[PDB]
Amino acid sequence: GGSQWNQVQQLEIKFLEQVDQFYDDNFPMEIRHLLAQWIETQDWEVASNNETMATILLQNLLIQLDEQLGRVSKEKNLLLIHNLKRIRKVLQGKFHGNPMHVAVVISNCLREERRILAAANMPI
Amino acid sequence: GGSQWNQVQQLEIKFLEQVDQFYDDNFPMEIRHLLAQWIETQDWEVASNNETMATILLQNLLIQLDEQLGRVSKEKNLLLIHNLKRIRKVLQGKFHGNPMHVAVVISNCLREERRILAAANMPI
Repeated sequence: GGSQWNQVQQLEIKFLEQVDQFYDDNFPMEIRHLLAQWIETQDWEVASNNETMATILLQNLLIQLDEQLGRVSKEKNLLLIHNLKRIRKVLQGKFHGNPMHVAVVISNCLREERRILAAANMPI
Repeated sequence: GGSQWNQVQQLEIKFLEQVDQFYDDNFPMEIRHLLAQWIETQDWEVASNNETMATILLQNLLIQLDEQLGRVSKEKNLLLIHNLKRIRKVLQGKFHGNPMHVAVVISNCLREERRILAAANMPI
């Protein structure tokens, strides 16, 4: 009973090179990983053509990001606290700029994983 | 028998906010953490005024970074593999540009930690 991210984690590490360009300022892997289940729950595809929806999703992403920051702070995970706060600043800027584009990037990233998962060689 | 990094990890999490500006493209926290002992072994302070030394240190940092990449690949730590490869590209550019400046940044970062460690309130 795993997420799409959990399925990606079971693939041979060589696939990872194919997804590099699907992550940029609009969507970093820290978010993909720490919030995998939340990310996989939203309809990014519909939000990518709807201003109001995209804004709501980004607002909620920011709220989840803060919860993550509280958790890694309690865990004293220095690297993640440091990286997450820088990500938060970038995402705040996306909120004031173009939330729909963030939805586009996440939507592409998730579909790319579906493509890769289907392509992966697996024995019957 | 811990490193300066290990000592920083024992501080109250609020200190972390003070070191943010000491990390930039020339030196990311991923390197500070994964290679804490190696970082703490080099004489960055002397390399910051010596071209040849700074170049040698950066070449060796790149060699250690590759070993780290082999380890996280074996461990299948997606986030770190992804982040480390992007860091490697940036550092390669620093090697062709200004290695002395990388030494300056690391030297400042380590001294800043010494300042913070000394300032930290600790009961006798």
